[PDB]
Amino acid sequence: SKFSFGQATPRTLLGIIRLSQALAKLRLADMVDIDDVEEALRLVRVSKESLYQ
Amino acid sequence: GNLDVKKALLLLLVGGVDKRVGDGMKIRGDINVCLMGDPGVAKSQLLKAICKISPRGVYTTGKGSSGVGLTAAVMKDPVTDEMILEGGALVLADNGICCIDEFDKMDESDRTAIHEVMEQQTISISKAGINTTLNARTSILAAANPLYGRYNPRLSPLDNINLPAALLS
Amino acid sequence: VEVIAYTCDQCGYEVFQEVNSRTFTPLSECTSEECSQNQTKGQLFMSTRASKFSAFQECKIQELSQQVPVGHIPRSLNIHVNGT
Amino acid sequence: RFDLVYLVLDKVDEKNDRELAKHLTNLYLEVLPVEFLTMYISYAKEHIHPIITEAAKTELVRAYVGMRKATTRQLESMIRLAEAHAKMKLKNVVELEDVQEAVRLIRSAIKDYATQTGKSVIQRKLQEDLSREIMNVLKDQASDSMSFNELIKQINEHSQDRVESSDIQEALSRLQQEDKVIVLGEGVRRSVRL
Amino acid sequence: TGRGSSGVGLTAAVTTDRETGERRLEAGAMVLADRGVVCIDEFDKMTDVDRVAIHEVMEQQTVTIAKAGIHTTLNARCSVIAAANPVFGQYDVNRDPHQNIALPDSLL
Amino acid sequence: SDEINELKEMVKDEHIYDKLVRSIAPAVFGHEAVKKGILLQMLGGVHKSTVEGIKLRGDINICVVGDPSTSKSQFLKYVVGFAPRSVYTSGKASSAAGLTAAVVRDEEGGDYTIEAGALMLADNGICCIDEFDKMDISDQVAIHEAMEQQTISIAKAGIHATLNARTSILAAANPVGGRYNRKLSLRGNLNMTAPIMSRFDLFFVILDDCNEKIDTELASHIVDLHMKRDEAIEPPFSAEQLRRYIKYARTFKP
Amino acid sequence: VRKDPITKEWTLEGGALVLADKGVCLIDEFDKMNDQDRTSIHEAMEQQSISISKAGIVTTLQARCSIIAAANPNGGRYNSTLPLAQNVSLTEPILSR
Repeated sequence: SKFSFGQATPRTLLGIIRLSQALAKLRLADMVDIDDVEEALRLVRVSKESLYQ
Repeated sequence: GNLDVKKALLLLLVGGVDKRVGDGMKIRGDINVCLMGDPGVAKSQLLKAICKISPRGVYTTGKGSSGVGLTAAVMKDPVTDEMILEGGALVLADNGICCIDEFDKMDESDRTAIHEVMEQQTISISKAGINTTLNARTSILAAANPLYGRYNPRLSPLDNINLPAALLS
Repeated sequence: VEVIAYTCDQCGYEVFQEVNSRTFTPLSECTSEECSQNQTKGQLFMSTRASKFSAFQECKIQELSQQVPVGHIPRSLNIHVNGT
Repeated sequence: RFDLVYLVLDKVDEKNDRELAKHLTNLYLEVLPVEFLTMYISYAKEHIHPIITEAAKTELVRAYVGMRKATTRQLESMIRLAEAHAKMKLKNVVELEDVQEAVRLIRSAIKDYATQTGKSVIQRKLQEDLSREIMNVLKDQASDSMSFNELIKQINEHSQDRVESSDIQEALSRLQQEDKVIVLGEGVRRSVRL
Repeated sequence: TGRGSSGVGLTAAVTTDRETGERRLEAGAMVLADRGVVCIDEFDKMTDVDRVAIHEVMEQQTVTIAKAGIHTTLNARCSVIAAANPVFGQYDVNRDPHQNIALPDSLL
Repeated sequence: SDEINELKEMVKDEHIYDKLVRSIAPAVFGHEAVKKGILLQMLGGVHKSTVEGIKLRGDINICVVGDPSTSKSQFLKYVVGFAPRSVYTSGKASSAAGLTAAVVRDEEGGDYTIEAGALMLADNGICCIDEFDKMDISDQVAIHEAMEQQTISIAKAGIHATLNARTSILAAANPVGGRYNRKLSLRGNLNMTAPIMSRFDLFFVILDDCNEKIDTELASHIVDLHMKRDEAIEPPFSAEQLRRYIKYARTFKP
Repeated sequence: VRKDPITKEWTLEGGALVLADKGVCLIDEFDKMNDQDRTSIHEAMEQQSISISKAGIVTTLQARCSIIAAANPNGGRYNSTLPLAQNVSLTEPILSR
């Protein structure tokens, strides 16, 4: 109960699928692959731990 | 600065149909991002300036269209046809941007109002006039203000947001 | 309303009149040229399809809130439409 | 007022959470009726009202006498879902073996309570030692005077089995009812005499 | 004088029918405050309902209201002057200098 | 009729004191002590009293304490359909109205009007109300006034009112832990104050046991109850022919 | 002060005391509502013939009323050998009337 929230819900898992196809929609070069979702987890790690500074 | 957060929003300004489900499985779409923190750079005109150029994204605040008048209701009118269904924001800003501020304001009606749109498809008027229910397809962008002074980072979080069940799940 | 047509179903002479302000009054039935002047007069009533009708819609204005003086609040005004 | 509860479970559970990912791996790409079962129950609720024979009651008492090894709240409801399961799977008459699935669900109901309100294990010790800490100082003190700075520095540290302030305030309201003490603010009190 | 009835920055839709068929949003207290100064007293000795009004008129120069009538954004150039008192006597030095009145920091 | 003659035969019986106590309700087994009390509450006593002054007590009021989810709920379910116009409340709504008699605000041209509440309508009725622990402290003097003399008074924001609602209460509260202490007294397990106890009669506390014989017979006693049809138990009296019988019983003055 | 109907005025409607010129009230131990009204009855004897001016007219009626009461100690009658200020929950000045 020090800093962090969440206990890894599938509701977070389905959301990370949601924003990936969203970023696959704006930057559509028909490349839904590992690198496209690598852009996605790139955002969830920098949104999280904004309090650790 | 803040290129991380200006990138987190442009993906949500396009949205798109989640999945054409066909069968009766109405899946969740249109995720919602909330902000918090107390800068002195007038955080209001940061977010709301995006809203006044983004498509169909209606501005709101704490006063006025509160969580009871966030949906539609029946009111007084002139000498012409009274008891019309005057609306708030969510019955007219369907499938757009609901850019809210002042989250500690009028919370007795607002805390119902945020769950009822995060819950899919129950924007309704459950009054003594009618029991008809309309759609719900709009993203939410929230900015909660902290408690007095600064949010103490050495203290526990959720000392200033009052909804645990709306947030962590 | 801009034109009128009363029929009395005896002579068929549709009496015309100019339309005045928002309140007016129909006339009698013993005023015409054929169905009048006898012991029997056709009793008048209105007609819809023989009465041409126009468009009408009301709106109110305010001020730009930049050319208002430092004093009083702005006030409204009434406007109408005709034609198309 | 409710009959049986259940809790859902959660763990890390790596073989199952991976399997639960496989479900949501699917259902995105590309008899289970929608009306036929609905008319199947709405006929089958009010037309045949089924019976009850001795074939259930003999096993029924055999369950509870080992169960005693609530009282009757559990007994009234345990036949109703036993009746309805007999009403569901065999839309004619009573069943004698419908009760093993009755005792299947309620045995899982009492799995949730292995571990104050319906419990007295803490309440067989809390009323005892609190009935001891009165009689000692009332045999030391010629008066009934007991101030607030003494009681925090007497009973919070004799034993570490009781909470600090969550249950000591409610500890004295029952002594207010049991002809011992009185309340005079967050300070001085007044105790029992002979 | 800072007596904080609702009307410190609003209208409350007082029309008095204005001779049978005229409804007027009568100016409460901002038509006098324009390009001038005001002063109000006793902040902590007030209810809640004035404090929500002083929030709006400070973040924004204008009030806009639709009570039983017309939405209207009328402009206002105001400048308040405040006067309040601490709560617990002479307790400023032995405690925090902040929170010493503990009215909401929306205004501070 | 013969039914008016039926009373004249039935009044000339001999064991009808025991016939009545065995024929109260099939939802309980055993405990003839509690059964003798609720019958006497069901009938009325005397109310006529001294000249020029006090009206004395009209009746007896008997509560029963016990562990919840036990045989306590059965009498409560029994009387409200059996008694003449007797009502039932839980009394948790202790701040708006109901138990506490509380005036309504002005509506349609009248302020200060009287209110409802399942207390002033127990005229020829035996109102029933449970769970005394969970309410506040304000009603605990209010019904304490409603117990001694048969009226209540109110002068709340409007003129004084004196309504004479003669009543007959019957309660079922809860012990302090669910389990009844044995070596101690009931002075600790009553969980009320002192003077309302002496304002009351005795409660006839229901005890329990985990005995290997009494469970099976209560099991057999309960299974014939929720039979679709096994009406083998014979109460010697009906619902109605007991009802007219006590209606013959009320009209004396011994 | 009962409020007006539509074409009426804020008039003055009495309650208990102005009716009871020579009668009876009761204050035993409404413990929660003790601090509410006790500041209105111990100025009926001290400032005898009391009336008030809330949101209306400033008048003063006349009421030479009599008070009896039937107070109730917290438990038994001898809750202590200690004196009456230990026994009742009232304080001195309202008791001293």
